[PDB]
Amino acid sequence: LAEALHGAL
Repeated sequence: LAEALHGAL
Protein backbone atom coordinates (compact mmCIF):
# COMPACT_ATOMS: atom_id res chain seq x y z
CA LEU A 1 0.00 0.00 0.00
CA ALA A 2 2.81 2.43 0.86
CA GLU A 3 4.24 1.97 -2.62
CA ALA A 4 0.90 2.26 -4.37
CA LEU A 5 -0.18 5.43 -2.57
CA HIS A 6 3.18 7.08 -2.93
CA GLY A 7 3.18 6.41 -6.67
CA ALA A 8 -0.40 7.49 -7.11
CA LEU A 9 0.07 10.82 -5.44
